[PDB]
Amino acid sequence: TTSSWLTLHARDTDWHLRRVLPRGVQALVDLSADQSCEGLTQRMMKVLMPGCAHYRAADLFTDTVSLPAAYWEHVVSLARQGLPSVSEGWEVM
Amino acid sequence: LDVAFQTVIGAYSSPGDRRLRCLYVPTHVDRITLVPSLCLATAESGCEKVAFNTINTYDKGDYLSGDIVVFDAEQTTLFQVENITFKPFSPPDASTDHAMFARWSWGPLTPDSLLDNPEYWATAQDKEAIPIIERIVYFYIRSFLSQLTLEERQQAAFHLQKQIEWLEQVLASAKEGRHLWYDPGWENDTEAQIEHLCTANSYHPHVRLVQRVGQHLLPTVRSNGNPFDLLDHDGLLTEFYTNTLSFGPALHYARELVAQIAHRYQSMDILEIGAGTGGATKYVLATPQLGFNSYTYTDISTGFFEQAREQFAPFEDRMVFEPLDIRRSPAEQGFEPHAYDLIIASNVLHATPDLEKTMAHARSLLKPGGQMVILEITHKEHTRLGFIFGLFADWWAGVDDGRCTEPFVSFDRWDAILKRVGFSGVDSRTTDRDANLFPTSVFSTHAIDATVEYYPPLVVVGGQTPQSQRLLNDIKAIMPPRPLQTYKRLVDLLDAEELPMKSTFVMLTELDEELFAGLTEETFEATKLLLTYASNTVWLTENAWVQHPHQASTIGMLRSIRREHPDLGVHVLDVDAVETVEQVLRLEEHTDELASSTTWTQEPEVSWCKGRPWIPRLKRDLARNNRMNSSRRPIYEMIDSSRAPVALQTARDSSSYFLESAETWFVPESVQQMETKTIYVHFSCPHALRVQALGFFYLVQGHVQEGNREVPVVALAERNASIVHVRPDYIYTEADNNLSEGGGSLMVTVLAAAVLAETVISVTDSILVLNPPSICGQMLLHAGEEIGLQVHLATTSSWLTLHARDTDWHLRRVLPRGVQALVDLSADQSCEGLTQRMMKVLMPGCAHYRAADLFTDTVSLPAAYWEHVVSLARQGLPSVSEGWEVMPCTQFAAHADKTRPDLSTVISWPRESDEATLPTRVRSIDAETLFAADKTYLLVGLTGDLGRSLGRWMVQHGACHIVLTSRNPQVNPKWLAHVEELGGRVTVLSMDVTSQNSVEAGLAKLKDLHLPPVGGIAFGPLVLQDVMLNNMELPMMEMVLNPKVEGVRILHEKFSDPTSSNPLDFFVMFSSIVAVMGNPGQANYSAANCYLQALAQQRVASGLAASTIDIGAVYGVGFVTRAELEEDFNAIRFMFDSVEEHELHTLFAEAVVAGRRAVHQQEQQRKFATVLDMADLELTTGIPPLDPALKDRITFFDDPRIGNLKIPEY
Amino acid sequence: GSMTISFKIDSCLSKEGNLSLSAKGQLALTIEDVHHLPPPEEEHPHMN
Ligand SMILES: NC(=O)c1ccc[n+]([C@@H]2O[C@H](COP(=O)([O-])OP(=O)(O)OC[C@H]3O[C@@H](n4cnc5c(N)ncnc54)[C@H](OP(=O)(O)O)[C@@H]3O)[C@@H](O)[C@H]2O)c1
Repeated sequence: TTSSWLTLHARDTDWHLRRVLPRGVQALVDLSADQSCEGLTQRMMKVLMPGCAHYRAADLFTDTVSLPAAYWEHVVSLARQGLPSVSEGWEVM
Repeated sequence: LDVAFQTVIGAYSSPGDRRLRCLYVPTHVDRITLVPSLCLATAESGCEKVAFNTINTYDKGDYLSGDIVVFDAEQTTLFQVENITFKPFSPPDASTDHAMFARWSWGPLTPDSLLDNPEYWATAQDKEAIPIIERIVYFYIRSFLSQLTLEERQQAAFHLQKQIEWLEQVLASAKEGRHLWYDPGWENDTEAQIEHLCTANSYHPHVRLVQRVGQHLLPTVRSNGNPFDLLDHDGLLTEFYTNTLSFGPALHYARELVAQIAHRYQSMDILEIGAGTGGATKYVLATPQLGFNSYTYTDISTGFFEQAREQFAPFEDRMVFEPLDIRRSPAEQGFEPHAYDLIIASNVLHATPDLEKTMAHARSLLKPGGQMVILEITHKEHTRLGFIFGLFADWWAGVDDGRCTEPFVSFDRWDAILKRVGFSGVDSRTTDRDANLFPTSVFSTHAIDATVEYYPPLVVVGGQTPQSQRLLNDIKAIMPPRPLQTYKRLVDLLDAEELPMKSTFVMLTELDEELFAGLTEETFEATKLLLTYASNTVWLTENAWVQHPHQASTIGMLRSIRREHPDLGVHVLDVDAVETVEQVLRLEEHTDELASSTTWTQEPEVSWCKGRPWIPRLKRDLARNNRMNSSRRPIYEMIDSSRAPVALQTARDSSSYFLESAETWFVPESVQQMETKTIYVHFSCPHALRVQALGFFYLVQGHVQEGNREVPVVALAERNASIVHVRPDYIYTEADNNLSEGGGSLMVTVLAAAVLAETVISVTDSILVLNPPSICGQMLLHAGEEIGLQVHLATTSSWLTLHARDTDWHLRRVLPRGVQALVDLSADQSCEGLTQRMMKVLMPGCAHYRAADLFTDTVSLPAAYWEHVVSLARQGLPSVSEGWEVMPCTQFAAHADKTRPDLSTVISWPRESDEATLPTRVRSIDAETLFAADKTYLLVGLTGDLGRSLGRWMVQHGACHIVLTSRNPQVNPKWLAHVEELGGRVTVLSMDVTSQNSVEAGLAKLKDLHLPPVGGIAFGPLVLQDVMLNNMELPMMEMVLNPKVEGVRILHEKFSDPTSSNPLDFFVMFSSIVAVMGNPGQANYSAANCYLQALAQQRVASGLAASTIDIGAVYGVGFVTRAELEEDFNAIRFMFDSVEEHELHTLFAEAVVAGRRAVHQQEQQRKFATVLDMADLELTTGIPPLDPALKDRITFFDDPRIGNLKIPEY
Repeated sequence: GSMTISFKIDSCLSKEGNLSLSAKGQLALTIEDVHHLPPPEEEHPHMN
């Protein structure tokens, strides 16, 4: 996180990422909605395993669109593991 | 901000270390980042003083890379820097090279009396070369003799002998001279016979010149034409001198003799008379690292000098050009009399009829005792050299001497004349037992003078041991009439009632009980008394360096004494076997001799090995010097990629590709990486291919040695090298000829890429691959068919023939809508934009893979994998020929481009040494992993800054378990955490190596901590007492020795078992350069370090890994830094060069590599029996280029041991 | 809230010569209409 979580920071140096980032990672999933972290993400591709799989927020969240029951069953099961984490109207608008 | 940048240099280099050997200026800053609010707040606050941290991220030397973080007092970051790249103001040059590394070149105390190298014998073909031309003439040679001499008078009197100045008598007598060989029925047919020789080696130049001059000697026979210019511009006479295996071996022996002489006498003023074109100069001066203080290139004519200035530019700094007429006095010609240490007459004394006077001139220029090396004709043989020799225009000038030409002086008559003209006679000769070396047999002589005396009181100490008793009796019998005193033991000397204070001492004590084994018996006070009463002294040791480390401690103490008391002549004689005489008297009388202004040198430390005397000299070990400096600039060395691992490595910036040394330097980890097969690569893929998310591997093909079978195989290497070490899991061992040379590698590479594309995506029902290789397209279609994945092919050159810069609408029209993944294999980046447009038209969230995701230049398995790969390849092998895109590694490195990868290209690695011997870009010793993760590395006494830096470097290079030891191991636990972040568990042992109990307790605590077995030791405990021996006290001696001496003794006893399951990969004992040269006030320290050296040497001789590093002044870290002695050592820098923290790491790395290499060579039956064989173990370091201008300040400049390390003087 | 600016400091040592490139790069400004950097490392422990 650029805000347990590995409390990174945007504009962090590649050397610092090498120092802190685990070397066993094989894939990177950048869910940072703010694009400021993008550069950091690029640096991760330099420090992480070569050919490490990369997925940006656009690869998991998008504004354009133009299934096994086990899918939503597992989804709700996992959600039930952490529902109390927040209130009902956390970000309702 | 510029000061912040300077912080990067500071992290890179400490004050007084000189790690910043060139001016780096910031060239490329990857990312600065400034918080303007905070910077303005700090500026206006008035504090105007902010803290900073900085990492010297890259420090190899070619360009520094640093990350800076400047922050306020409250620790808020005002601004930071990331990968600011300081590049040299100008590219580094060899002048910027750090020459700290040096080796004990062990060479003879005198040149061999008979140069008899088998490699330089008259080979069988040569012993068939000359004898064949003999066969032509042997029939009536006894009758031809006189006639032949007449033919050889063609410069002086042949044109008069038979009225041959007339062209009729020319056509008669020239052909008659040729028939003096061709008469026995050969006649003109010999011309064909001559050609029959010229066709091959060992006879080409000589008999070819015979042909070329005999066919054109008619004008020369009448003394009209030029005897040798008859063939234009010396067509082969230079070739005859340089290449003939009869003339050539004499020149090889000349090089050997000059090498031995320059080794024994360093910084010689060398004058080569008769150099001419410089062939002899090339041969002799080509010796690697020979001690020439000044090379006076010389010939009777200046015309050759220009060529020399072109041929010998590397030596031009030391070389000067001046002409000399040996027929004339040299002083009249400007040469300073008796100002030359050595002269080399290269087959030119026969060109002067004043032979005796020319040799007298050579004496006039030589300093007393100077070395004259003569290559000249001797022991004439008529059947072998008549034709060409009998022609020249001044070779017959010398018949005035009495015999034919300037006589073929026999070595006996050479000796007679040479003695008459003021020399020592024929000291050395070349093996001339059979033939072919008589025209060029080389001789070595001294410029004799008052010279050696083969008076001051003599005192012998020792003689207790029966061998010592025998040697004492031999000394008594052989010593000339001199005042004599004798004492059984040095303690008895301390009990001596009266001793002469100008005594010359001969100490056999080291043969008996050593001083350093019994210093507690007042032997140290006795040594003080010996120094006080001694003006000269010689110690005798019985294989001190290899069998008696106490004797070596004595050697080191005396080595430092030679510096402390320069008026006190100190000599040490190390004998591998005392039973094997007559030389200790010689060395004692040498010590009595103090001719400082003459060539003869003191011989401060001699070693008797294999029945001969030898001496060590410190010569820059250009191998490891090049390895260290390659970290800073592109150092190239002639490496054989066929037998030495050579990797076609991409540049750091990926600018291009270059061959570099891929030597792993004997990493012992081949158990978890079980059965790592060695593949001698014939063909390989330049780019590494991703393999089922396991990583990137270079597809290689080549031989593997299985019972001497060169079994072809194909594997997935990780280095792209001529020789690879890869686990069997990544090897396809079948020797299928269908996977032809190069072609098979191409197909297997293509299928590796295709299987990667199919697997990393498989989940999808249809994918698109953009601009793949045609082979890649076919194999991708095959793989998709086999895996049931609908693969579409698009090409920007069936395939969907797209085009670069195509519109998104066109792509929507043509591109299939079922595609779920995109695989851009377009090596050319032009298609990149097109690819982006595809991401707009293809399915949203479509998986994307670029060429970089499947092909790369950096790397940093089920059998079913390669089985499927080869099966798919076999579906499309006939698509192309074997050599579709084969290019040699050299051509690829010269013309390849990382930004333009050429997929489906194959490098053809040369396999023959001649083909593979190439200029390879040297690799740093610590560029690769050097240590095993399953072993503990014990840095004894290395708990300070130096030891902690060494440990962090170790873990950076594979050491996952490190144990720092010290009686007071003050280390921050958070530092252990930091080194753990590097990937290694580091602990402090609190082990006092002085006590056996403490060492055992520490080693048991290692097991208590459950650490792996000790696989190496970095022994560097240190205690210093800067005091003179006369003012020193035995408690100080023990204080400095026991941490070193007793520590190494205890640890060796604990690890002296070569049959143990966990032998030490290395036993590096941190010696000081004073151990190699001494230092005033540190004889204690030098003796301790020499005990370390001898323990390492005898431990290697025992089959156990060990080595020593004779470190100079470590400025970045060590006692020099914590004690703030940087200024003090800088004041004496010319004496001790600075060793950086990371240069110290490099030195330790090379010492570890030397220990492992010594162990492996022991597996190759290297005995290391004597001191001559263990120069590689002791890495001499910290000696700067010795400037003669600072000869006064340098207290050891007069020591010949450092002779090769001296700078030009004029 | 961003501004990307390609910058080039061209230099000419003397009026006789042409204008050359002394430096180049990009600028990324995080801006507003009017702790932004990682905290420094822990004051690296032991340093001569
Ligand atoms: N001028 C040169 O040639 C030069 C320069 C630098 C280094 N070196 C070499 O590199 C090695 C390390 O040098 P350094 O600068 O780092 O010296 P250092 O700072 O003093 O480190 C050596 C430590 O080993 C400790 N030690 C461990 N076992 C000991 C014992 N049984 N008795 C006494 N002390 C013991 C010493 O005392 P503590 O336990 O209390 O720490 C000492 O602090 C040296 O051994 C030397 O061979 C040579």
